[PDB]
Amino acid sequence: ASNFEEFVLVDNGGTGDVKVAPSNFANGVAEWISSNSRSQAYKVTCSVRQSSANNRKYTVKVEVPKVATQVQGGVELPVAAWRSYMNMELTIPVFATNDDCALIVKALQGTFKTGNPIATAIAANSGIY
Amino acid sequence: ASNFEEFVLVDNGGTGDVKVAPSNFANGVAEWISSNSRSQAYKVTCSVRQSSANNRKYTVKVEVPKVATQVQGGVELPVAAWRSYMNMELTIPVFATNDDCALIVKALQGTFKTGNPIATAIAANSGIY
Amino acid sequence: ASNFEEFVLVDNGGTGDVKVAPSNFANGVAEWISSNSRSQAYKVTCSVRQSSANNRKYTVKVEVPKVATQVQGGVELPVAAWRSYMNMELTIPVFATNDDCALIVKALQGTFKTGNPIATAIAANSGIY
Amino acid sequence: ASNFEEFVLVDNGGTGDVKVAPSNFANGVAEWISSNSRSQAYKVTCSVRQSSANNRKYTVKVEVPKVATQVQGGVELPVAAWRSYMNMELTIPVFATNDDCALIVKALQGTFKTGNPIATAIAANSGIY
Amino acid sequence: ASNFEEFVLVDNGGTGDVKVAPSNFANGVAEWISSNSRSQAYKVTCSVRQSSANNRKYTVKVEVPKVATQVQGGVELPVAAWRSYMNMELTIPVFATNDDCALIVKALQGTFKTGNPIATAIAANSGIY
Amino acid sequence: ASNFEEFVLVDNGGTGDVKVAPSNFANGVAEWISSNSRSQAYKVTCSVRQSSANNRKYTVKVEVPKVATQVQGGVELPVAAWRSYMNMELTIPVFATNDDCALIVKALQGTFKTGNPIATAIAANSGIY
Repeated sequence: ASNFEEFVLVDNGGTGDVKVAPSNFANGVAEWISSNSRSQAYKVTCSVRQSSANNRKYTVKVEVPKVATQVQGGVELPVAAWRSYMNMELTIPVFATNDDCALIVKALQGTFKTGNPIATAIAANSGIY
Repeated sequence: ASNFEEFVLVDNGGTGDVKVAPSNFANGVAEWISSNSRSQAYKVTCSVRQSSANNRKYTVKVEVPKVATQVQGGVELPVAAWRSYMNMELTIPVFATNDDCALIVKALQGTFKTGNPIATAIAANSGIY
Repeated sequence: ASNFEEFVLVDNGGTGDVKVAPSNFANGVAEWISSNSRSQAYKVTCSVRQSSANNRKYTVKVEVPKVATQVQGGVELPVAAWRSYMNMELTIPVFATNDDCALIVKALQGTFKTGNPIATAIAANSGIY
Repeated sequence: ASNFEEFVLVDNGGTGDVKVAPSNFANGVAEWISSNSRSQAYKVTCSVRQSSANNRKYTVKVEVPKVATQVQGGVELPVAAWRSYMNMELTIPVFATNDDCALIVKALQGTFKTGNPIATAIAANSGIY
Repeated sequence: ASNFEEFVLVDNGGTGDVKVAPSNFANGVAEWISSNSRSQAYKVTCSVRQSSANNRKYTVKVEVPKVATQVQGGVELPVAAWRSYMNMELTIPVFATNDDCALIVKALQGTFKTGNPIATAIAANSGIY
Repeated sequence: ASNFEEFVLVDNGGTGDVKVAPSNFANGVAEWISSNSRSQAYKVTCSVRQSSANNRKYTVKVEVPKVATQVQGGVELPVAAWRSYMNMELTIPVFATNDDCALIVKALQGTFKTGNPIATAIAANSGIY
């Protein structure tokens, strides 16, 4: 089996889906890259490292690119105009049963689900109010 | 309006929902607390701070608690046996149009959606393979 | 194929089979664990590295946990009272054909078959004599 | 009991099985061997000793020939092209009851049994994937 | 996709083709091997990693036996008389679109294809003239 | 014979085949280039040197150019926006017969055949997985 698999980061269902794929799995760092020029790929990575005696820590980052064409001295190139970076750390005890993990997950999803206040704020370039 | 509102962090639909609510909004730090003893509440926070000249940065953390009862010298108390901590930073340019934000969001959701490899790994206390 | 797959390490007929799943493959160690909290799981790992120019080495490890619930600071936690460790190292010439390997495997099994003396004495808290 | 007796290390159905007999018990180390030039022999050895004041250790080793193209009786150099070596340490807590050992054994059995991934990979001269 | 699958490395028309299968994926390095003593096997491996912040690198290697007078199964020393090694680095700019890569591939194909001079010379144990 | 000959590195049916010609043989590197300005040509090179007393090494390199016109000091010049580099090293025992070589060649081709996974992933901005 694997879970080191291709998947959709972005889902605007059926059409402009941004799919990401196994690039490489260097040092307990799994790298997922969207297709096309790396210069404007999306990227996701993850790792789990044991930190304290009681803790494991996942570390996940995501890169979303604004796409564009750089033109310089009459040479056009695919570049990212900029990128935004999400990056996170999750700590889970050792005593975490599987059910616990589940729960956690849900909480994460939970925070970011559309309509819930984080999720909305970000999408508005806005804060809380 | 507000977006500083109550909401569900955890959704196992209809029944054991973990709902979180406005606690306080101290210094550009919005705090959301589940009900009951704070000693075993879930918690979410967020802030947006402008960091560089071109960047805004959201900072979000979530705390999920393993609930239990501490008993000591015949006194029982509601405590968390432990907690796991998620915590993250998202950086978004200034040039981010609203549509861009949207996209980002989706990517985040995307990473954490059940079945996608992160999401699964965490829930298994597992890594990539 | 992808031989990386779950299997049952402990065959107790059908009732409480300690079955073990893939969990991590970071850095070329294949990790499989049971379905418990990390504080408690069975665990298996495997790896091969190419030692002299004439051999390879498989390295396999097995962790068996005696389970329980300990009370630290008046709270109860899942934990192992102790563990037993198996540890093994195997070296095969390069020139070993596929058949040659099979042999090994069988032999291995031979060693450990229920009723064959090693197998016995281990399980009897005994020495061979 | 008395364990030290012949057994079948390799069970080739009913025919061209290799039984391994007692060959030496010097130093409380049990030696079993097939019937061959020592160059070519299958050999098994095993010893328990107490190690930490919390553990005991069974120490088991198996040597298996390369048989493919082998020439019975020959001076086949260099020996290390011709043999694969197995090596094992099993650490078993002092508290383990007899049952606990059974379990252990089985776990071993488990890891190794045909069609389970270790087993398969060894025999295919393979890694995990 | 999922790429990691068996293929035919050597296409001997339809008969005595050598297919090469997945054998190891440790460290995100893809290993394919024929079905042989490792001494005698065909093997292919491949890895991408990002190198400069302008380049990526695929790193590909192929090992091919000397088969003439070969003795299947044997201890054939010294190994390096018996195998030819191929080695490759492909450096691909970050800007390359998927098409650009296609092209590249083809160029490779090109250099190598039967009846084109590299190809011919290798196979004649030859130089260019 | 004189295998030093032009050939088509890039087979695009019949329409814009990047065909490459002999250009230089100075110092035992065989150079072939496309028909562009030197600032822009595809290029291939090859050489063999006699490494240990037991092997030879072919060294082949391929240069693929992404073409364009840059304006330096308000004048336009033909130039490559970037290049991709292929680089390869091959080692054959001395004892390789002619057949043995053929094998190599084919294998090589095997690697890189359109649809066989290396070939694929390269062209897909992907890793094998």
